Amino acid sequence: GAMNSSNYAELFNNDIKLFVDDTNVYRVTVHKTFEGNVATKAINGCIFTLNPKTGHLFLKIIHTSVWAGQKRLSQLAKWKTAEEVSALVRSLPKEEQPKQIIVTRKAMLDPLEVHMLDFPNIAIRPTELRLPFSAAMSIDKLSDVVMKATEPQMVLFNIYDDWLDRISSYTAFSRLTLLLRALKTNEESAKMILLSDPTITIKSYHLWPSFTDEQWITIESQMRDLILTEYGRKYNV
Amino acid sequence: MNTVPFTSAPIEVTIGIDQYSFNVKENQPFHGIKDIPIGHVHVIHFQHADNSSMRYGYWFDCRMGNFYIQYDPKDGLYKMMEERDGAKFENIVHNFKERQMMVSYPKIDEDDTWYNLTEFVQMDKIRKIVRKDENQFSYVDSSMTTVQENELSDPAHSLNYTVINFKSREAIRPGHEMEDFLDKSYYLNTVMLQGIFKNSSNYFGELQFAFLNAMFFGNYGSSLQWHAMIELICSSATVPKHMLDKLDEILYYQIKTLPEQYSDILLNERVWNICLYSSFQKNSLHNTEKIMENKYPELL
Ligand SMILES: NCCNC(=O)CC1CCCCC1
Ligand SMILES: NCCNC(=O)CC1CCCCC1
Ligand SMILES: NCCNC(=O)CC1CCCCC1
Repeated sequence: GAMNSSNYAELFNNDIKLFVDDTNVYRVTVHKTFEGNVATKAINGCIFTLNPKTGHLFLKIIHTSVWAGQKRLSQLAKWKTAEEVSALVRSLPKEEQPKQIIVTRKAMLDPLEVHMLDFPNIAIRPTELRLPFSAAMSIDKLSDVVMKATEPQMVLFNIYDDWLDRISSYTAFSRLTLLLRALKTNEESAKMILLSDPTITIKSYHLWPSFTDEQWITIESQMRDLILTEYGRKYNV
Repeated sequence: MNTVPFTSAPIEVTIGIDQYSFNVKENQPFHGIKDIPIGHVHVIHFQHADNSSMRYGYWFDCRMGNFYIQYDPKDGLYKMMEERDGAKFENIVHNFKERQMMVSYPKIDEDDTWYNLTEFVQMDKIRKIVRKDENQFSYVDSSMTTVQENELSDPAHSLNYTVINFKSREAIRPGHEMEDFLDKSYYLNTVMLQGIFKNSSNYFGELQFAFLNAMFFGNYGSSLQWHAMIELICSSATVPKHMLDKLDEILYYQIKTLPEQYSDILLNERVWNICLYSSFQKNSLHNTEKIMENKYPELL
């Protein structure tokens, strides 16, 4: 059934599973027409499909041409997501296919279920966690590959860089969700935190800076402070 | 006009004949029902005064044989039987009509309520949903489960309604996933009507039979089937115009006949609100929306 704080360690067991987040699939800039009406212009989007145990990210880039001539795009985007996730599963060798797919938004359940009818043994699950994966486009290297795409494209990343050499996947996911929650609550401040010190660089083959274990504790503390501050600045506390 | 005689009435029971119901006292001199409308199927049904558990009854068509009821004290129910000796059955029924021991089926029906509830219902199709091939009549009760219920346990006692499942490979063409899920016309017209039922009359027959089993026996699987068959039509953008007009008449009479105090359990709020106000056919069921709004606005 639904995934929540009670069964949270299930994410890091040895059953292959994927999170699917569809919040950046259908994106637009929304502007005024010469006549003074409002219009939208779609921009490139992406499906965020993540193995939380290994860090493997299947980033399917959604090029604006897929919306050309289509109606009811927010509804179509859910079915396009489900079509691309099903296509990804079919492309994986049998022993790499997931046993469970967890969707971050409940409106993806029926489209994914219908597209995965051929896979009756793969469970499609909602979650009650409010995961911050929408902020994936605040990661510079991910945003860059999405906006530069001229055609549909899949790009594979490890969203944990090399962290799993030194920490467990439970700890890596907790770090990732902290970073993304901060980028979602105040992107400018979070990015200042991550890059303030110019001696700490991002390897060419990485997404995040090359922090020592000690610097990660400082960084994580600065992110917690940011989130708590904003939550004060927000509710006045 | 035909007759369903009773050997006796040894236990106190409410007997219903189609939409009519009457009370028979324990060992009351009762020998059956006469003046039954030839040309319709009929249902004779029972609720014991002692144990309201298990409503049960029999679907029959008097053109297919001479049927009677006799109480079995071992199995504890009123059983329908067929008498093969015609000469004798007619002789006994005559005696009974002479002593005025039989109650009379009402003949006026301005409403035409029973024709309209059973317009498409045929005994031969009932007997394929309810498989007991040695009898010409079909037993149904409140507890019998459907084939679809059994896939999610005694096969001989099941209701073999046509399985309808909107998230199934039968319902969804590979490559038309979004199309077929949001517009069920393929599944209605090609799979079910052309493929399985052959025509809309057989579809409506099963829909009407499911409703009547839901209403008369409180059979939950039958209620599920009735609503599924409604929802499949309303959720199709492309439906023959004659079918929509006939569906509106069918449902109108079903909602008209449903006891007001059974609406909570026999009507599915989600299906009816979707069908009347959100579906492709939201504007095609004028008579049904009018009685639904007058009789049952709370559900909506
Ligand atoms: N319950 C509906 C009443 N309908 C009648 O007109 C009277 C009943 C009809 C069946 C014979 C016994 C009396
Ligand atoms: N058990 C064999 C004999 N059974 C009957 O004589 C039944 C009669 C049939 C006509 C209707 C009233 C009772
Ligand atoms: N209160 C709005 C009108 N509704 C009724 O007067 C109830 C009747 C019950 C039988 C069928 C017609 C409606």
